[PDB]
Amino acid sequence: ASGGGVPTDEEQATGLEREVMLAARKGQDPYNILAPKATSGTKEDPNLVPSITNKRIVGCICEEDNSTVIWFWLHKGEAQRCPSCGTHYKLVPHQLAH
Amino acid sequence: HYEEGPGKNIPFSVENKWRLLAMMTLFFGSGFAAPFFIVRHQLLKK
Amino acid sequence: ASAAKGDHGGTGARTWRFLTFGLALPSVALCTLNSWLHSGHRERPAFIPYHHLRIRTKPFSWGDGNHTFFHNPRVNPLPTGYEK
Amino acid sequence: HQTHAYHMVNPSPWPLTGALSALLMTSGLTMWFHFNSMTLLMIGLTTNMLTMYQWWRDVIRESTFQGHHTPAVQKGLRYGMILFIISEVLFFTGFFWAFYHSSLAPTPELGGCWPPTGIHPLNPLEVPLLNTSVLLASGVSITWAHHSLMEGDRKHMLQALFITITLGVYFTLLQASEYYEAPFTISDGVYGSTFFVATGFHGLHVIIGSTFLIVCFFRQLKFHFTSNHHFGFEAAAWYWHFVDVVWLFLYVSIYWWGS
Amino acid sequence: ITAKPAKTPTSPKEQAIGLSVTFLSFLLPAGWVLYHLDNYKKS
Amino acid sequence: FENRVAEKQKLFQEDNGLPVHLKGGATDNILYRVTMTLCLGGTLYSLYCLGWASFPHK
Amino acid sequence: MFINRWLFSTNHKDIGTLYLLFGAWAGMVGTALSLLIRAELGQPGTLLGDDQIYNVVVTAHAFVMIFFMVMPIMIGGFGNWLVPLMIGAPDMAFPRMNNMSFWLLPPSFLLLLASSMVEAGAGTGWTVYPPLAGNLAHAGASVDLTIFSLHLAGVSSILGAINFITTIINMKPPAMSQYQTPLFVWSVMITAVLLLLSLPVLAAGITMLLTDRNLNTTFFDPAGGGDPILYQHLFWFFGHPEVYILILPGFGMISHIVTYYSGKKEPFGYMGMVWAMMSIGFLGFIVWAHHMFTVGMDVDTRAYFTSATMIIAIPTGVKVFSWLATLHGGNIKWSPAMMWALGFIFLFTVGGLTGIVLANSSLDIVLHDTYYVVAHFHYVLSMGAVFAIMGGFVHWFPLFSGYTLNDTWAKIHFAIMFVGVNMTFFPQHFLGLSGMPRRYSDYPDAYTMWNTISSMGSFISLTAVMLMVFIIWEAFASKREVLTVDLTTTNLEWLNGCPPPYHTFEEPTYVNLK
Amino acid sequence: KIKNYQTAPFDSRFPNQNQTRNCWQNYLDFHRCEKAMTAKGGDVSVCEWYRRVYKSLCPISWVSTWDDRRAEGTFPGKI
Amino acid sequence: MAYPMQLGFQDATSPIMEELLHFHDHTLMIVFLISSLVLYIISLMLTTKLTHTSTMDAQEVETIWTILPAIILILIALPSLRILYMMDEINNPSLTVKTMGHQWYWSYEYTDYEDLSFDSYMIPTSELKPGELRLLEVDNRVVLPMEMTIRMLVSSEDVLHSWAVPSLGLKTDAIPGRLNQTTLMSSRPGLYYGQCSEICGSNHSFMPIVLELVPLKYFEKWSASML
Ligand SMILES: CCCCCCCCCCCCCCCCCC(=O)OCC(COC(=O)CCCCCCCCCCCCCCCCC)OC(=O)CCCCCCCCCCCCCCCCC
Ligand SMILES: CCCCCCCCCCCCCCCCCC(=O)OCC(COC(=O)CCCCCCCCCCCCCCCCC)OC(=O)CCCCCCCCCCCCCCCCC
Ligand code: HEA
Ligand code: HEA
Ligand SMILES: CCCCC/C=C\C/C=C/C/C=C/C/C=C\CCCC(=O)O[C@H](COC(=O)CCCCCCCCCCCCCCCCC)COP(=O)(O)OCCN
Ligand SMILES: CCCCCC/C=C\CCCCCCCCCC(=O)O[C@H](COC(=O)CCCCCCCCCCCCCCC)COP(=O)(O)OC[C@@H](O)CO
Ligand SMILES: CCCCCC/C=C\CCCCCCCCCC(=O)O[C@H](COC(=O)CCCCCCCCCCCCCCC)COP(=O)(O)OC[C@@H](O)CO
Ligand SMILES: CCCCCC/C=C\CCCCCCCCCC(=O)O[C@H](COC(=O)CCCCCCCCCCCCCCC)COP(=O)(O)OC[C@@H](O)CO
Ligand SMILES: CCCCCC/C=C\CCCCCCCCCC(=O)O[C@H](COC(=O)CCCCCCCCCCCCCCC)COP(=O)(O)OC[C@@H](O)CO
Ligand SMILES: CCCCCCCCCCO[C@@H]1O[C@H](CO)[C@@H](O[C@H]2O[C@H](CO)[C@@H](O)[C@H](O)[C@H]2O)[C@H](O)[C@H]1O
Ligand SMILES: CCCCCCCCCCO[C@@H]1O[C@H](CO)[C@@H](O[C@H]2O[C@H](CO)[C@@H](O)[C@H](O)[C@H]2O)[C@H](O)[C@H]1O
Ligand SMILES: CCCCCCCCCCO[C@@H]1O[C@H](CO)[C@@H](O[C@H]2O[C@H](CO)[C@@H](O)[C@H](O)[C@H]2O)[C@H](O)[C@H]1O
Ligand SMILES: C[C@H](CCC(=O)O)[C@H]1CC[C@H]2[C@@H]3[C@H](O)C[C@@H]4C[C@H](O)CC[C@]4(C)[C@H]3C[C@H](O)[C@]12C
Ligand code: CUA
Ligand SMILES: [Cu+2]
Ligand SMILES: [Mg+2]
Ligand code: NA
Ligand SMILES: [O-]
Ligand SMILES: [Zn+2]
Repeated sequence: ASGGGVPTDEEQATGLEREVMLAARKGQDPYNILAPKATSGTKEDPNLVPSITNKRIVGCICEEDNSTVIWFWLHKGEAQRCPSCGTHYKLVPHQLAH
Repeated sequence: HYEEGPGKNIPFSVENKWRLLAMMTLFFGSGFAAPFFIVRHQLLKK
Repeated sequence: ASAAKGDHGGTGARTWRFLTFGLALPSVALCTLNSWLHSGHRERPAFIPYHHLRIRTKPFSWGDGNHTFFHNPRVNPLPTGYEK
Repeated sequence: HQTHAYHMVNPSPWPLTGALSALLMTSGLTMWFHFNSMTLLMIGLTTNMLTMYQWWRDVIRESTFQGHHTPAVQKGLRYGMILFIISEVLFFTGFFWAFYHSSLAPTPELGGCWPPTGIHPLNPLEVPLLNTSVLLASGVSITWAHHSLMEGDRKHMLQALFITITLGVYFTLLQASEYYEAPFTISDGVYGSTFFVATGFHGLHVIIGSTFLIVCFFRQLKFHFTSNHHFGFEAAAWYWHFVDVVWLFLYVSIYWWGS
Repeated sequence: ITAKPAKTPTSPKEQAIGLSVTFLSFLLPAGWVLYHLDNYKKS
Repeated sequence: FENRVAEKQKLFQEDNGLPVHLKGGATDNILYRVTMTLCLGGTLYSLYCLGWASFPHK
Repeated sequence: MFINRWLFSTNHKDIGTLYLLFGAWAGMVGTALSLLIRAELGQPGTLLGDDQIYNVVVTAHAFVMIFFMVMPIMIGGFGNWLVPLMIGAPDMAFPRMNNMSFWLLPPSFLLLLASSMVEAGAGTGWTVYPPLAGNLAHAGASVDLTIFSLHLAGVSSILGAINFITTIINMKPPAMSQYQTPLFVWSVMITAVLLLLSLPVLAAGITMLLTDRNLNTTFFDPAGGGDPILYQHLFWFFGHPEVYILILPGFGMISHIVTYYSGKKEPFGYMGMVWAMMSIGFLGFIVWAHHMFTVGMDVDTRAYFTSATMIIAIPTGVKVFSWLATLHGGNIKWSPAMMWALGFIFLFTVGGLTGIVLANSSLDIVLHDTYYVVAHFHYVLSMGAVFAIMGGFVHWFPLFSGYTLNDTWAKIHFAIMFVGVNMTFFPQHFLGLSGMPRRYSDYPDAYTMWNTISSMGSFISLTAVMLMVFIIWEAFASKREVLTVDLTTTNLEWLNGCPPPYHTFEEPTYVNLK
Repeated sequence: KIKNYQTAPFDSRFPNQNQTRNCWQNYLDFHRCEKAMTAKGGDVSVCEWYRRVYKSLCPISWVSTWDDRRAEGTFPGKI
Repeated sequence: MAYPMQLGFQDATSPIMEELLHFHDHTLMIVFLISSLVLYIISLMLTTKLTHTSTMDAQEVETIWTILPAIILILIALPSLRILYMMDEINNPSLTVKTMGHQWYWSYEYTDYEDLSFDSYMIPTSELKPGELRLLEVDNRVVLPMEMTIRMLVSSEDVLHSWAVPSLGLKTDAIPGRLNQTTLMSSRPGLYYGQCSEICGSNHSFMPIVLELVPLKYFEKWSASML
């Protein structure tokens, strides 16, 4: 038998490792470990881009297997379009503060 | 925190262009002079 | 192979402790006996000052410059031969 | 506040102290080989040991104590350790190349034969075979230690890891004794050169790997490792298997085929 | 690329000084050694 | 032995602005100062040794 | 704060800056050494002394240009600054180990300077072949100091290599495949794999040289059954990969510069460019004995190394043709950077083709250890590697500094350099075909004209170097602050401004999977 | 045939640029032949060809070093 | 030897060196063509206001870019490897001569019949006879019969050297403990010069090679006179 005596992550993980472990349990991704899935990206159904400030860099892979990524600052306000494919992105600011 | 922006993200000052000229002179000039002074050193031994 | 037992699908740790105590340490215990049997001091061979052996191109940086780091007087001749 | 999982490291003096350690050790070897003095070298070795101690202490502080080792940081350390081991494989490869070059085309100065005239190789069935059994046994015990850790078994992890360390120490003492008893030396031409430098570098790596395992032993005593998070133990196991495989290549190449 | 006008303009005269001092920092030490090679030879 | 990791986690997460290499207390500062003194003094000695080895003697 | 920032750095940008500063200083040492070479050769007779002082200068020249100028600028400097910015990463994987890679170099350089000041120096060639490099023909500390210099530089680049490979594999946005990373990032990754595999074999060889010199081993000493030629195999197993290490990050920068100043969103044939760099990296490991065609190797070995060497032309040509196809249809901006890149494409091609001449073991009997080889490698290094560096530097100076260069001054600098390097090296082909040996302080009288012209070329190059320092001073003296940069949609490194903040990508980019 | 001897002919055992082993083998063959003939009272003259071939191919300092080591009892090849 | 302002190879003295001059002419034509085509295409890409900045399909052109260079490499490899295997083909030498490298002079041994050896040193500049060549003349030349297959064996008694004669297409490294073989055949009498071609220390630049190629009967009497 195991007489035990080894801590688990549940008991002893701390700091950012613990925050990543507990968010994953609730299916949340505050530390951007997963690729977000696209919407249809129309003006009616824009890609929703979380940020902790009023702007965030978007990279748009316009078509699957494009080697060229298209990069642009997405500002709080009206949806913006990728300058190459026109896909719509909208910033959704929050804070992580708690 | 650390200084940001042009002239501040470097380990040398660019606050005064004449002091900067002196520093760059000593920096690049020391590099270029060193082989001449090692040739001298070796000729002056034997 | 020269192996032949059969996959022991128990606890991982349990199986590897089984191999540690049942195969690995017994092999070490056996090789330890084979070595504390064949380990009697053997007769040192006649010294021949072969020029491809006892190389000295620079003195060693310890001792008198002429003794190797793990010099064994019984079996390691100097370039001029055995000590006594 | 970052919203990625990666580790921004506090500004550290240990890269500079490590770089200067390398200057003192190299200029020290130079002073030892040419100017009959060990003083620079001893300072270098001392600052090197202090650098490694404080650097790896801080990595334990960052991980066990501060929680900076997210799965993403851990996956990076996995790559780093694999790439490090690959660079060590290629290092050993140069010594194997030297051995095969010298031994497959023995020159007239040797007698045009391998082993050279005047060389009496060790019996590969004596201490070299014991050394093989010792490092192979240590690969079994460390696998036991690994499985005990993952299964949450403190006492069997500690027993298996202790046994692994003990076999490492035993190999080290057997090899020191073989060095003392060997009737050939490093100055015995290309036979002594290839034998002592290849097995000598292997021996240093056994001492390094044994040291890494002892660090894991004391970290385990102090409950640092969880049943799921123990990269230092995994890195030390990979390094230990590396040391075992290099031994098997040395045993087959130098002790057996080159005898 | 677009940029602001210079914060601390460097006049033609100031450029002549920077260029002159830069070239002399390379030329004078090497010049000195090379001029005295013959003197170094005897020693 | 007993698991005292939670105590160490509390010490090394204390909001005191110290870098990790000094956050253990006064002993860190001492070991730092000894390491840097040996490195900087050793480096000065290595430069002296160069100067000495750069000129003939006997 | 100064010490914490600049001695205790864990920041990819500052460490990049330290690398560029180190490489610039090293460049000046290398340049001075090159001028001492061409002063010795600039008229028939003896200027400095016999071949010992001369070959100490030649040996140092090579080590400084390769280990202290090119690799630190390209990999340490551009690599650290650009690679994390181009993949949206907040820093390197091992930011503290990164700082040790940097701080190993000043001590490495100190050991090489000590080498040259002790005894009569290491007059070995940068190849350090025994027995000339052994303890009877090179008694004393010099060669051991050289070996230790190389051990420090080796450890630096191996740790830097682990850092880059790990960073590039592990720290991209989760949607970004390796087939969505920029060509410069590919060039650094492939370069790092070559360093990881080649430098340990160099370390093994030079360690065996050290033991032969100091512990009475005989790996390279026939008296003990050793072989000088074994050293050559171990050295060149590293030394051919080393020349691909020196150019690959240049190929990465040229891909970015040609794309940028062609006004294109992307290089022509991305996947062909990735394929070509991997193929070159692989082929660079199986060709090393083209450095050994005169040692006495069997004819079938010579036939194999001839054929395997030439094949490298195919992936290299795909890159050259793909650069031309990138220009094709561009709105060309004739920037200083673009002029460096266009000079690169042509002069690298000439240098590559003289390499192909040398690949032919039968001609190489006559061209080996002559100035034809010297012409080949200065075309690819002093024109290829250096032009990619100057192009990179001019292009990215405003990103690193936040200040603009004077473009007119930059174009003047290019024109002077272009004249000097061509006048220096082109006539070295004639010296090689007509049989002037390498590593000579003096030459038979017939070789005078081409040596004279070559030496005059080198003084023109000196004028360009001195002017470069002034141009850098003028930019920092004037402080024209950058406002707007074109094509940020396809050059992510520019999107955080100039210079970027100390911390970038604290919040990572958003990139979705469609 | 030793009347007509110009130099050592091509030997398909040593077809390549490195001839070290050619010189060594003919040196060994000559001294083995010669040992065997004087030990069976017979005539050394039959060993002559190996003598001519090693003299042609072997550097004088190699022959002279090997001759010294045979007299010293430190020659490493089997004769 | 090389003459002032020379651009190309020394005139061939041996059938092998002639083969190399023709192979070099062929390879040089390809080098000039590729380098001038690349320079021309650069100028063509940069001399139009016409633009095409949208994505370009690469599949078709990459076929051309790999197959044409592959064929060109084959067109170089074919004659290259012919000459390589031609150089290696069995001759029957009439004579064997050894050269040993030293710091800093060559020694020669002609030991097919008699014990003939000598040292060959550079003539110092202050001792040249009028019209003699600075750094090239030796005291004792390497006298050899013309129009005959000679086996040269090269080694060293110290560090690496390399024994070269450009007009005969010869360069053979001199390695201590090793005996390298090359074959020499001069179509012509004369004086054929070369220089040490592996860095070997203080006087690397100052240990040249002079072959003196003469009719067999002059070679035979010279040999007898040198005993
Ligand atoms: C507060 C306590 C401080 C005490 C300790 C430190 C003293 C600090 C002073 C006082 C501190 C208070 C604040 C003062 C700010 C700076 C003062 C200044 O203008 O003083 C100048 C400073 C800084 O020094 C340097 O930076 C050296 C370069 C000098 C300027 C050249 C400009 C080059 C521009 C062109 C390059 C383009 C590429 C960049 C383009 C990228 C742009 C972003 O001096 C030093 O104190 C040098 C200390 C070393 C730090 C690391 C430098 C990296 C070494 C480079 C490798 C050399 C290879 C030799 C190899 C060795 C072989 C032997
Ligand atoms: C600034 C540099 C210094 C200037 C030096 C210029 C040279 C002027 C000298 C007096 C000139 C008179 C004759 C002109 C021919 C000169 C060049 C040439 O044909 O070279 C001659 C050969 C050897 O060939 C020979 O065997 C001699 C051929 C002569 C035949 C013509 C009729 C005979 C009269 C010539 C006199 C000798 C005849 C006797 C000899 C008989 C046989 C040996 O040398 C080589 O192999 C060099 C290999 C270099 C490889 C680089 C590849 C090309 C890059 C640039 C291409 C694009 C252009 C932009 C170019 C951009 C730059 C890269
Ligand atoms: C950046 C450094 C660098 C690079 C990239 C190269 C690239 C090449 N090198 Fe070079 N080389 C050196 C640096 C470099 N070299 C150094 C420093 C030495 C000397 C070491 C010493 O002794 O100190 C040397 C020595 C050297 C030798 C030894 C010669 C001797 O000592 O006798 C040889 C022999 O094969 C060689 C060949 C080549 C070849 C075939 C390439 C190829 O990679 C080139 C391929 C490129 C092209 C061909 C041009 C572009 C292609 C096209 C436009 C397609 C069409 C072309 C064809 C169909 C041919 N090199
Ligand atoms: C990168 C490698 C490199 C570079 C750039 C050079 C550049 C030069 N080299 Fe050299 N050279 C070698 C590597 C290089 N060399 C090697 C490996 C050997 C063989 C060594 C051996 O035989 O053992 C050699 C040999 C060699 C010889 C033969 C010596 C002999 O055989 O006796 C000669 C002779 O003319 C020569 C000359 C020159 C000259 C005049 C330059 C000039 O073109 C230099 C001009 C100046 C520069 C190109 C500027 C450099 C500075 C920067 C680029 C930094 C600034 C950057 C920023 C601010 C970011 N070199
Ligand atoms: C089980 C082993 C125990 C631990 C080792 C013990 C002592 C120090 C050894 C260090 C390990 C290094 C290995 C390679 C170096 C040299 C050979 C060492 C192997 C050894 O210890 O061999 C001994 C020789 O030691 C000698 O020369 C003396 C050697 C001491 C001098 C130090 C050598 C300095 C070499 C510098 C290494 C630089 C490489 C760095 C690579 C960095 C990567 C870039 C053998 O003894 P012997 O009397 O000849 O023969 C036996 C006869 N009874
Ligand atoms: C492109 C390469 C593909 C093929 C690789 C194959 C590898 C090994 C082949 C060896 C097989 C030959 C063995 C029997 C015959 C004897 C060989 C021999 O003799 O080879 C000798 C030594 O080779 C030696 O050590 C050989 C040493 C090996 C050098 C290979 C380098 C690779 C090292 C890196 C590999 C990393 C892998 C990581 C490990 C997991 C050298 O030749 P000589 O005798 O000096 O000849 C001289 C003349 O007299 C001939 O006339
Ligand atoms: C002559 C003098 C020579 C030198 C003498 C001896 C030198 C070295 C002794 C051996 C090395 C000891 C290394 C100790 C490392 C301790 C830190 C550690 O292991 O750190 C771990 C990360 O791994 C990491 O950095 C992994 C770090 C990997 C370290 C690699 C070790 C190899 C070093 C060998 C040196 C090369 C020399 C080669 C000679 C040619 C921490 O993460 P975890 O373990 O997941 O903990 C977290 C959990 O608690 C959370 O719940
Ligand atoms: C033998 C030697 C031969 C001499 C050759 C001289 C070499 C170089 C000539 C330099 C001429 C610069 C080229 C054109 C202008 C660029 C740089 C410049 O001198 O100043 C320009 C404007 O002057 C402004 O207003 C700023 C006003 C401040 C004036 C200070 C500058 C002095 C003028 C330059 C003359 C230098 C001569 C010195 C000779 C030693 C700045 O750059 P822009 O024009 O804004 O272009 C970039 C834009 O896209 C940015 O938005
Ligand atoms: C002859 C004498 C020559 C002397 C030269 C010696 C040079 C220097 C001596 C000083 C070195 C000792 C100091 C310890 C260094 C430990 C490095 C390490 O362990 O680095 C780790 C990365 O490399 C990894 O994992 C894995 C990589 C582990 C590397 C360990 C150190 C190896 C040093 C020698 C390298 C030999 C190369 C192999 C072939 C010869 C950790 O990365 P950091 O960026 O710190 O932290 C990141 C944080 O997230 C951690 O919380
Ligand atoms: C050099 C000396 C030899 C040392 C060899 C070290 C090999 C290290 C590879 C580890 O591979 C092992 O394969 C075992 C297969 O035997 C498995 O064990 C266990 O896994 C199962 C469940 O986890 C148990 O039920 C099984 O009984 C048990 O074998 C286990 O996946 C794994 O560790
Ligand atoms: C490799 C690139 C470098 C080569 C090109 C450099 C040209 C250098 C410019 C001149 O440098 C100076 O030249 C003076 C002579 O013109 C020297 O003075 C010397 O000559 C004068 C007149 O003879 C005396 O007044 C001085 O005292 C005496 O030191 C002086 O020392 C030296 O600094
Ligand atoms: C901050 C700490 C870092 C700075 C430490 C600086 C220490 C400087 C100590 C003095 O230096 C030398 O150390 C060696 C000590 O053993 C001696 O070598 C010696 O080597 C041989 C004896 O082993 C003698 O014959 C030589 O004469 C002798 O120089 C030498 O004399 C002694 O002066
Ligand atoms: C003290 C501790 C029990 C309490 C706890 O787990 O902290 C036990 C568990 C495992 C034990 C160790 C293991 O049994 C392995 C070793 C066995 C040797 O006989 C003594 C030392 C040895 C290294 C032991 C020391 C000590 O008794 C340990 C460390
Ligand atoms: Cu002998 Cu160069
Ligand atoms: Cu190569
Ligand atoms: Mg050579
Ligand atoms: Na000269
Ligand atoms: O090359
Ligand atoms: Zn898009």
